[PDB]
Amino acid sequence: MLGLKTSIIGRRVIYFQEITSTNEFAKTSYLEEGTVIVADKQTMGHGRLNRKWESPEGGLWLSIVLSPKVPQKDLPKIVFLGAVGVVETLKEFSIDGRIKWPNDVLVNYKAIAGVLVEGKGDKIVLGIGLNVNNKVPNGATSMKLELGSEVPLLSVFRSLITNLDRLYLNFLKNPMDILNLVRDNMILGVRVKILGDGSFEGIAEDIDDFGRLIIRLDSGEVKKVIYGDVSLRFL
Amino acid sequence: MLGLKTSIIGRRVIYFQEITSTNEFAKTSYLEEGTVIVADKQTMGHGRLNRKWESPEGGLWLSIVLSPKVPQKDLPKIVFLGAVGVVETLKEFSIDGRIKWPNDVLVNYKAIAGVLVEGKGDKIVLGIGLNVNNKVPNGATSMKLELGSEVPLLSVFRSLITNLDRLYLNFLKNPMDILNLVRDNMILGVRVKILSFEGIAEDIDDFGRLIIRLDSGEVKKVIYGDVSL
Ligand SMILES: Nc1ncnc2c1ncn2[C@@H]1O[C@H](COP(=O)(O)OC(=O)CCCC[C@@H]2SC[C@@H]3NC(=O)N[C@@H]32)[C@@H](O)[C@H]1O
Ligand SMILES: Nc1ncnc2c1ncn2[C@@H]1O[C@H](COP(=O)(O)OC(=O)CCCC[C@@H]2SC[C@@H]3NC(=O)N[C@@H]32)[C@@H](O)[C@H]1O
Repeated sequence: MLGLKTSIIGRRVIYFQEITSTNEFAKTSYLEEGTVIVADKQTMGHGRLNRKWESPEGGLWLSIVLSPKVPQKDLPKIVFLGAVGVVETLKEFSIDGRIKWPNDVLVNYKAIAGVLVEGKGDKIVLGIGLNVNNKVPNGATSMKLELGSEVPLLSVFRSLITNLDRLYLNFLKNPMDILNLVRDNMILGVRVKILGDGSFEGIAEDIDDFGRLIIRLDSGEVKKVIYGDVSLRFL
Repeated sequence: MLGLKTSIIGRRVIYFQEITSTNEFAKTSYLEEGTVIVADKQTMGHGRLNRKWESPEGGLWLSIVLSPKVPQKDLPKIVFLGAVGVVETLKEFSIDGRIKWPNDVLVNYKAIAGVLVEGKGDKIVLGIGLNVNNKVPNGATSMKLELGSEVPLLSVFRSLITNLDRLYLNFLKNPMDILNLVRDNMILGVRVKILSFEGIAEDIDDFGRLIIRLDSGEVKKVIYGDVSL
């Protein structure tokens, strides 16, 4: 009855009034590629390293089952599909979302959405959390807070699913194409602190042909950052 | 993202752009009670006796998983829950639907919806097909044809699900109530043909059986079958 016209993402949608985590459900259950798992609220939503992701009613909490037939070295770019998808949807609603490498979307430097990809090969789960009309943690923001009015959640869902479907289809044909879109919508040219085994500061210059963040330290040394167990902070 | 506020029916909804049959999927898959299966279109939609139910885009084709711990004798009233639910939804949209025993809803004697209940031991599947904006077979009608304008399918879905949830919750407590709502909303006092024999459809009894008075004065009770008006 939703009348979705997408080719892959959204062929099937499983909705929950409440769930522990859409990513956990998606990873665990036997689901066809393109299946979208969405819930009004999550009781155990999570980000990277089991950090908690607040998921109250009013927001868009979903996961998408993917089985991308592309080289293993390209799988790390899946997170960008989610980030760009969110950015395109925000722009459709006249909200200036910008990417904080490699999985967050900010509006005026305040987090409005986060992406979490989990997947060991042939089954990849793309999780996306976007604050729409829900209350948010201090320092974060939402579409409602940005526009000054409630936003039809279903409309945001339709927009995002349509964008992701298109982005995914092109990714299957040309895995490298997404990098250009990320670059055009990413926060760059500013000082950042990279936190991992130790830490360093520098100018976030660009992302390379693999999606690695290129940082120029004051010494002139160039470091290529692989996203994994590393966080980025603005100075 | 649908923000459904129902208690049982609609706690979960599985949507398909296309499916063979929502009833078949519901029967062969393990689903929690209240799970709603809905699809834009069915390729093998069916009615009674494996009859085909046309299910093109534009209509509401769904199935609901139920597991009511009520007496076996009450299970035959589940079909009425679906029928009355449809009637209530139609009224919300200013349409007067009338039930044709035991599973059809008519508007000015033209079929606008059909109900199909199937019990699989570990669950009961309540299937409902309602013509909204889709093309319908000759002799049938739809909400669009009755109102003269496209009707938001999601609005109809929300309305029907809310009505069914309320009907079902009460049914679990007062199984008898549904019959009275059915009597108040079904086509009676008219001559019908049961398949055969003809007579006046007088009413439904405490078991939901159609009571027919033949011209001889004989009274027959129908448990199941097709009714031609
Ligand atoms: N609602 C919210 N809005 C903005 N920031 C939030 C937030 N809730 C938590 N945060 C902050 O963001 C951090 C998490 O950031 P990370 O970059 O690691 O992690 C993320 O940004 C990924 C979040 C992915 C969420 C979706 S919801 C659908 C699916 N089901 C799940 O269980 N997860 C996925 C936390 O440590 C908080 O400080
Ligand atoms: N779209 C339509 N609108 C009105 N009448 C139709 C119709 N499609 C077929 N018919 C006629 O209605 C008859 C079927 O009548 P019956 O009384 O036996 O059967 C019914 O009236 C029950 C139909 C139940 C349909 C739903 S769709 C969701 C779920 N998934 C399924 O596969 N089934 C359920 C056919 O023999 C046709 O003559």
